[PDB]
Amino acid sequence: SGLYVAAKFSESTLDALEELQRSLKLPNPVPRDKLHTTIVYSRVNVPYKVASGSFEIADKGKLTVFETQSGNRALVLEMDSDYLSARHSYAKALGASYDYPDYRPHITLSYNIGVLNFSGEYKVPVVLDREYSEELD
Repeated sequence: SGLYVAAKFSESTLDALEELQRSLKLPNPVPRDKLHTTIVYSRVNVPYKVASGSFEIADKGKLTVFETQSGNRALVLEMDSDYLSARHSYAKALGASYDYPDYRPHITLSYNIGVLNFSGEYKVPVVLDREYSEELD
């Protein structure tokens, strides 16, 4: 099948992301166990080696709406992360594909904000706990 890789976060990072969701009163918030950042979304599978260790990968981000393929207005925290961009480029160097114009690392915070709008720039220590790799439907 395809390949999906994402990063999961430390307990302190998850606490900060849930605080952001609660403080903004977001509808349809992503559950704590589901918070993540996609690295690889490839229709082809390659032997990507998940990372080992834990460390900070971003210290800030900006809110943006990323429409989903079903037409939902999802709200995300968009980051500039040398680490995540380098891991995406590692997957590409191994042969993975990414059928979108650009890779823009982000953490989805709400699945669907309806007609609402949200704007902001946030300081959040984003600490990688682990990466996971799995088959993509």
